[PDB]
Amino acid sequence: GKSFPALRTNALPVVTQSIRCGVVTLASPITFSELKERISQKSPKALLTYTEKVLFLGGEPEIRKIFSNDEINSIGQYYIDEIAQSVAASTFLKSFVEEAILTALLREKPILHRVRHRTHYAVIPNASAKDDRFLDLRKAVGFKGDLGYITGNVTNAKELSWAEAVSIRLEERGGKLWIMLKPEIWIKPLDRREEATDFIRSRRRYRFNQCSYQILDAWIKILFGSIGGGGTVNISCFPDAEFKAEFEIGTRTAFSLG
Amino acid sequence: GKSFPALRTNALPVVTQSIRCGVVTLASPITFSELKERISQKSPKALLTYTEKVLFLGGEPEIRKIFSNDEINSIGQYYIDEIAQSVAASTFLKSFVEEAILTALLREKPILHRVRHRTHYAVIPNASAKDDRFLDLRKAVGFKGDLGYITGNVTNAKELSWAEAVSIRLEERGGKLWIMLKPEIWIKPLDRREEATDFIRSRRRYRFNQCSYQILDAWIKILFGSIGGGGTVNISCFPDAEFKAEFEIGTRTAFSLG
Amino acid sequence: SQLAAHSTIPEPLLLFKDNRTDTHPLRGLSQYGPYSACFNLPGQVRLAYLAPTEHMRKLDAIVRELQNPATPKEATNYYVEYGGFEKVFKVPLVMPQEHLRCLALDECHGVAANGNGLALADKIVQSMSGLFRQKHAFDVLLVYLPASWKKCFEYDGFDLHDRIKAKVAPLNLPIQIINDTALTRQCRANVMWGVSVALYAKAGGIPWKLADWDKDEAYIGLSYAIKKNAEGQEYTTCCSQVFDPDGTGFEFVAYDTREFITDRKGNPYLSYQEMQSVLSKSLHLYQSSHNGRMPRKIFIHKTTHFTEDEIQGAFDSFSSSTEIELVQIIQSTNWYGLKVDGKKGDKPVAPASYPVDRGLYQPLTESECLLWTQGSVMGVNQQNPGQPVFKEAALTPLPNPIMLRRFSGNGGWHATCSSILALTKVDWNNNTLYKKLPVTLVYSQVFADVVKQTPEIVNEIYDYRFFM
Amino acid sequence: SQLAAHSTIPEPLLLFKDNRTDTHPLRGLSQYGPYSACFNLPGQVRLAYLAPTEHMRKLDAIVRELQNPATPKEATNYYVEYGGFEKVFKVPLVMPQEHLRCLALDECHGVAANGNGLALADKIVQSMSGLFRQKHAFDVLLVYLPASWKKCFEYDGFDLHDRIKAKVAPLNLPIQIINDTALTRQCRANVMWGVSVALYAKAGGIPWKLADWDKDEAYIGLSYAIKKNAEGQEYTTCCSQVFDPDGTGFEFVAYDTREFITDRKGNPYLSYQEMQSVLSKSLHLYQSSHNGRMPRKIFIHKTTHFTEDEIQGAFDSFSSSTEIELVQIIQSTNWYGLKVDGKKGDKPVAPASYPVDRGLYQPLTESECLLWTQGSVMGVNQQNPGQPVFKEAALTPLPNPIMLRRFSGNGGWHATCSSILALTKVDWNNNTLYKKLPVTLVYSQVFADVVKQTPEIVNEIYDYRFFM
DNA sequence: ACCGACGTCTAAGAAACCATTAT
DNA sequence: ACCGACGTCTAAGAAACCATTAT
Ligand SMILES: [Mg+2]
Ligand SMILES: [Mg+2]
Repeated sequence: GKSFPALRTNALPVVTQSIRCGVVTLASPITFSELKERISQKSPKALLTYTEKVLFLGGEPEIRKIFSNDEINSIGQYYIDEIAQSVAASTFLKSFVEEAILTALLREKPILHRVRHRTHYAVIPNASAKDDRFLDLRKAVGFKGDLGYITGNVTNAKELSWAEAVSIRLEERGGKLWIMLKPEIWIKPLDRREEATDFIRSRRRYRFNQCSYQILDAWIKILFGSIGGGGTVNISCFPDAEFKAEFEIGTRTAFSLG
Repeated sequence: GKSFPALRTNALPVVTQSIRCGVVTLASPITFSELKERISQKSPKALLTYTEKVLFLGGEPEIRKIFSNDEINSIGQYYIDEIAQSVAASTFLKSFVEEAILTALLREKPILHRVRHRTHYAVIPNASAKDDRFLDLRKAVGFKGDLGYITGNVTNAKELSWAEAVSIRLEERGGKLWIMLKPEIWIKPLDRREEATDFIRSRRRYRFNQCSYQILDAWIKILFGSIGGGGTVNISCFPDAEFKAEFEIGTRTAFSLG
Repeated sequence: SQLAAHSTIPEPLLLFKDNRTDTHPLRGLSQYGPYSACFNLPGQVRLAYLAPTEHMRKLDAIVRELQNPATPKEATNYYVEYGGFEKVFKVPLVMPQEHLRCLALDECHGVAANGNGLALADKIVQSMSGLFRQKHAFDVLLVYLPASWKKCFEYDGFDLHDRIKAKVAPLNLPIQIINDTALTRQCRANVMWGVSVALYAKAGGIPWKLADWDKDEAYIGLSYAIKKNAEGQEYTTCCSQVFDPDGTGFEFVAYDTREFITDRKGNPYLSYQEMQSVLSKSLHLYQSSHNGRMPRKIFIHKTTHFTEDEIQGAFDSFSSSTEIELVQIIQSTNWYGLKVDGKKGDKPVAPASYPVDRGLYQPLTESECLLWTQGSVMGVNQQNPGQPVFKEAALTPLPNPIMLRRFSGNGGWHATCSSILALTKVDWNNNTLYKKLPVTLVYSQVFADVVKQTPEIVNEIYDYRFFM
Repeated sequence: SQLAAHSTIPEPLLLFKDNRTDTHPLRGLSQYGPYSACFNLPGQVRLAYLAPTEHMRKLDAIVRELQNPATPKEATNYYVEYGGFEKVFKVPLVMPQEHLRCLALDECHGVAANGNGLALADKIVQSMSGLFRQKHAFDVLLVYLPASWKKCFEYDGFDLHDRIKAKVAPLNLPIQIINDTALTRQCRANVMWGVSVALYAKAGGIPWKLADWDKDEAYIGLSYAIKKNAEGQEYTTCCSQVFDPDGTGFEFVAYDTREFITDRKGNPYLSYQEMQSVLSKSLHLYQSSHNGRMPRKIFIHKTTHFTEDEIQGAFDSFSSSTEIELVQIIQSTNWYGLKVDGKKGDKPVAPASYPVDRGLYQPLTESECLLWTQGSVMGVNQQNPGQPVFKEAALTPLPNPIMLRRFSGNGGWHATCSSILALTKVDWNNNTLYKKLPVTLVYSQVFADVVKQTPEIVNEIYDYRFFM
């Protein structure tokens, strides 16, 4: 880059390079469908995936809850070195690492976690709407410098609810890992998003480049807690457990000059 | 030249190299237009031209008929040495030499003299058609060995008349002077040539190489009196007058072998 | 968080009458004149009607207001004054005589009430039969479907527009289909400009063309359409080509991929022999329009990626002296951009009031990059000479870039994005500034839909003037 | 008395399919096939019609008779039988469909009645409009001008042929004009041969070319035209270039002499700047068509003489290693030649029954030579293998040679005479054995008339196929 | 014993069906 | 105290027309 105007993306660089996860070697054969069935029935406090052996991040008591003692043969550790191309080549690793990063991001922090069409959303709670950490986001969605609501009900709707949210995705291009953000208006319940499309269109009608810049900055502040610190924010998944994943994610969005 | 077939041209070489003309010096400046006007009005028995002084071929009584004694300053002689180079360099000298050669050729012989489109023609007279010297030309024009007419009346016209003729031209190429002959059917009057074009076309339609060769030989014999004699024919214009021009032109047309 | 330096491609220039350039198309037509007016072709645009006798006055009204000036009322930042057909195109628009106006059979209303769309299309084409022997008396025909026929327009696997266009393609008579959308719209300038440019293009003329375009280059676009039935589905993949002849002129044609009829495929990707066939057929057109010369470089654009088989077919279908360019256009991506202005006097760096410029491309990796076909463009504004215009502002608060993946290439991104940007404005069917996708893909998609509707018109090469 | 020794050069050989040599064009075409047939370009010759609806019958009749065999009736000594288009050219002649048969508007008859020739040409192109859309579907268009338009064919300062050719040339559409001459002639084989060869050449094919050609030589011919107006006179000068590429090609193009538009000349001889410009354009075209090498030796032919500035420009536009030959062509001369047979058997030296053989040149002086581009040729006669044939026996009882003037050169007359004679046979627009003038001069004359008629098409190089 | 039916998962586009019109 | 207007004369060709079709 050499000159202006500048281009600001929505991609946050990921600096981590290795994940030390654990394996679950079981004598009897396991498939993904029954694995997810057991996860649904038991509700583990951990994330589990299946490439060729059951891979997990969290505490052993969980997988001892999901698997009886006879089924589990031995437990070891897996070194996922060269995370980027492993995520690119293996889809299960991509989804697993994306879930781990999101769960690390949304820990001890008052933002709800939601999924739509197998995509992850960070949605602000109704109860904690007036919290001080959301002042910047309230300012961004405001009109003529006035404070704006960041949660409410949909006009001319029976029981529809709307909230301001951000969609987080994981993307791998050229050996570098990027976290992508996109502001979006989440609707509760999920299956009644048909009834509020006029509302979302009206709310997003005037979110021009300047307002979108402020919204993105406010969401970066909410997600990471610091802005323009010049460094990186360290996030971890289940720090108390043995097998834990730590990540180094920068706070400055990828940009380009002329 | 080394072999056959032979190429026979229309060019007759000229052996003479110098012409002694006379100079008529005018006290008062004169122009070509007024000189031609005087020539037309007086009809002199001499040939004149104007390069920078009035050059004439003929007798002093004639140019004293054209010019009053007051106008004429002095009368002298002019040597046109290296006639070919002077003719090439000087246009008026070329025209004068061509006219002098024609007048020397058509002297004391029964051949009409006519001019069409700045070109010189030798036309067989109507009255003297049955002359014995015309037998070769009459043979050359006829068909299947039959004697043919030389002059007659054109078909389907009021008083249009036609007669077979040869065009005489002078040409300079590389320091050597050539006389050019082209057989051509004269029409009298001159201005009504367009009314007999089909007639000429019909007459020359089968004049192939054989007939053309015979006609060229007959015209050479008619104009010079000898054909293929190995020598040169000497012709003179105004031999009685003090200022006269004599020429040496061969009878054998220029040809090429090899 | 520092990417490779981006570069912005200057807005491509359009060529108009007397070989003179202007970026804004409607402004160029209003002030300079159409490009084909130089050759006085068409000398006149004769006109023909096909509407029910209950809706004749609508046709007379639309042609009249086409012939009369109209002022913009919506999106006035971009649309300029419309000065009528004659003043803009410098050629007259001749109204049809008594015998050039056609009436559809009354059985069309019954067929529409029965809901059988194919019978409706057949009845329309049969009603227009009277115009075939008088084809010499006109050039472009207007067909009108009233709002009462909405239910027979688009149902499962059927399309009235594509069916009619396929039926009239071999009859060699351009048509322009108008419904109540054109007659019940507030912004009259929108409709008048679009219809006028479309009628002039269907008359055989060239409204405008790219200014700086090389005659040794060819561009190929491949798209596919899906038809589903009881047993399953098959892919109707077609092709399209943009290029200019050796002389001044424009031709834009599309043709089917299927080497023979009744060849069935279940995936969009093309076989080795299929690529050989299609590329050799394209070569035939290229040599035919350029006195048998070879193209020095070829561009192929696809909506899907190229497998090794497709790359080998493309590489073997051309000579060794011609460089081969394969580019995949990914419309929807996870990236978007925000524009930031530099320090201007006292004010520091801050987000711009208007979005990212159109022409900005960001190289991501060795073979993948995003180019902004959507954005703000300067110099086309009418209300405020100094303020840029971003056209998709009424619907999207921010442009969405398209994402380009290369499979073969030695030269840099400059030529590729330059060509892709240049081809985004040459859609005469578009009354706006540009298209998100290059016109090659647009025509490929339209012809794919038409061939999917009617597969009896394969292996016949057809130009844009029949499907715009 | 006696001139220098003359020489005769062999009648030059034409190259045909699979590199076969035949002196007789029509015989070689009927016996071996066209040169481009081995590379099968075009694969087919597709036709289109341009005539009023009352005169389409004559067009289908002439195409039908083109498809059927015909036998010579006049000039049978050199004229061979026509074996039909597909049999002789090995490539079918397709009869156009209903959508490829164009009808001229009725306004053409009124325009012809009113005498406006320019309006007539405009109306013809306006009629042919749709063929611009359909040009992919065909190769060559047949245009028929009825005898009712004779009053607008050629009057003072106008030419319908040149106007139509100039208007359709940028559109890259080769056309063929048919009059009542081709339809009311007793010898049908002449019409058939000429039309078939012209159509094959216009479709992109090469009917024939010289056998032994050096690819390192270029040929240039400049001719001028006279335009009359009230102000004065303007001299339209255009240049034609003939050369072959490195492989399987034949470049025969003409282009204007004017550096800028509106540069008026009152004399045929061009200035130093103009000579440098045009000769450099010729060098650039040869450079483009010869992979970047320069010609070893260059021929320039002109109708008038070379002034000193022209010679200086010719010497300065190329390098020192490339020899440059300047040759004058003079149609009218005072010389004619007579052929005299040698001594054979018992017959003595007598004039031959047939005139001097074509190819005989007579060196007059160190700078002038007479070349017999008209004469008798051996090995061509069909009736009698041993009898010579002279083409213009029904026009000129005897051949009249042309004269050459060398303005610069140290070599002999053999090379220039051979080049000039060989360049007299590749005029594909005629149906006879040879032309009196080299093809460069006649093409430059035709393009001079075209440019003088329409001066708006300058600065574009054009191939022969659009003006034959 | 090899390869053919099903499940999971990414990217990515199109059978379709509603909008609003450029700070 | 000149280089422009006009006459003559060569060569050479081009433009609105005419006419035949190969001993
Ligand atoms: Mg359209
Ligand atoms: Mg043409």
